[PDB]
Amino acid sequence: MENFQKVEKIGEGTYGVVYKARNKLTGEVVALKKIVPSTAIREISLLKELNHPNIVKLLDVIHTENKLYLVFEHVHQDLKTFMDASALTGIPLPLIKSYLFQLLQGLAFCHSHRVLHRDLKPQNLLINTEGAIKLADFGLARAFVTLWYRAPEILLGCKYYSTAVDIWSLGCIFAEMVTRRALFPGDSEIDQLFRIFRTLGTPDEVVWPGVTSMPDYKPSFPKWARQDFSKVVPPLDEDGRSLLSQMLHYDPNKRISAKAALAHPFFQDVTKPVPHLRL
Ligand SMILES: O=C(Nc1ccccn1)Nc1cccc2c1[C@H]1CCCN1C2=O
Repeated sequence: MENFQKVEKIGEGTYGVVYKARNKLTGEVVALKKIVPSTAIREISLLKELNHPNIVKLLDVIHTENKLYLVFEHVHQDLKTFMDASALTGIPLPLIKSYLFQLLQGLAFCHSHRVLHRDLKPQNLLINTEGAIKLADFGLARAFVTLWYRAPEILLGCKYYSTAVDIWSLGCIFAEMVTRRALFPGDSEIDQLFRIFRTLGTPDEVVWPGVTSMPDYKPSFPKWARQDFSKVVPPLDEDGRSLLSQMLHYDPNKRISAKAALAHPFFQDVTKPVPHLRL
C-alpha cells in the first residue's frame, strides 16, 4: 500500500512474499506480507488478538482493493541464518535449551487456543539481540517446498492432524540445532517417509495403533529396524535424548504436549543467555 515504503524482500512462503518496510504514518519498520475469502478475513482477525512474547505480533490486516496484506512486527534475524553462521562451532547448549524452552511456551500458548502452526522450520523462527525467539507464520495455513519437518501422519495422508504435528517439527529442529545437520532431509514425500522409517523403524500396529489404515499406508513399505538415539544425536545428554524421543513418538496421541515438555528435567537448569549475532 501507499502508506508503506518497501525496503527489500525479507523472503516468501507458500502464502506470499514478505518485505521489510517502513510504515510512513508511524515510522516503524515492519514485516509486510502480501497474500479474498470472507472465511479467511475472519480467521485472520482472530490471529490479531493472540499476543505472547514468543509469537511474532500481527500488527494490522489491510484488506484493500480486493487484496490482503498482513503487517507484522519486524524481528532482526531468522534461526536458519544464525545456524549457518554458527555451523563451525555450533550453537552453545545453554542457548539451544533457552530457545527450545521459549518455543515450547509459545506453542503451549497457541495450542491452548487451538491454533496450530503446521509448518515449523528454522526459516520461520525469528530471533532478536536480547535472547528471545519467536514463532512466525503461525495460524496462516489454517487461515488460507521443504518436507524435512513434516510429521508422519501428514505424510501418510491423515486429514485431521492435531497439535502434535508441531511438536514433531520442533523435535526435528531440536536435533538439527544439536548435530548441525538436518535430521530427515527427504527430497520427496516418499523419500521423507523412508528416511524417517530408516531411523525410527518402520511403524506397525504395536507402536502406532491404526497406522495400517491411514490413507497412504502401503503393506509393501520396507521394514527397517529402529536405530538408537545415542547414534542419532550425539552429544545430547540422556535428559535431552529422552525429551527428544518423546517429541518423536510415532503415535500423535503418545507424543509429548508442549505443556508437559515444559516440566521435563532437561529444562531444570534453563537460563536466558544473550546470543552473539551479526545483523
Ligand atoms: O521479521 C522478520 N525478519 C526476518 C529476518 C531474516 C529473514 C526473515 N525474516 N521476518 C518475518 C516477520 C513476520 C512474518 C514473516 C517474517 C518472514 C520469515 C519467513 C516468512 N516470513 C513471514 O511470514
